[PDB]
Amino acid sequence: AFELFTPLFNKIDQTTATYVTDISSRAIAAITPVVSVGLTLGFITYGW
Amino acid sequence: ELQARIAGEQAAIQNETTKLQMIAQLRQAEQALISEQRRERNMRILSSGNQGMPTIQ
Repeated sequence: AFELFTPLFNKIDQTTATYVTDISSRAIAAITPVVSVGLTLGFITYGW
Repeated sequence: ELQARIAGEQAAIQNETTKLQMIAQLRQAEQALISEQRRERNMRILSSGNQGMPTIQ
């Protein structure tokens, strides 16, 4: 059968996932705990 | 006897003439068959029953 747009769309989706979505997820997940604790401690310190 | 021998010789040349005609017909038939094979190959390449195409991967 004729299958051209399904493979192409899947390929592009894989490229966007590996290189635009995963990298953003990796960066946010790495900074979420540290930024969370830092923001909380900054709140306390600035209030005092 | 020599006259009948020469008559037989003429008959032999007649036979060669017929053989040459037959060879010419066979030559024409062979050319037609080669053309038919060419067109069979052409039809096989361009047949609308083909279902394949390159895949994106």
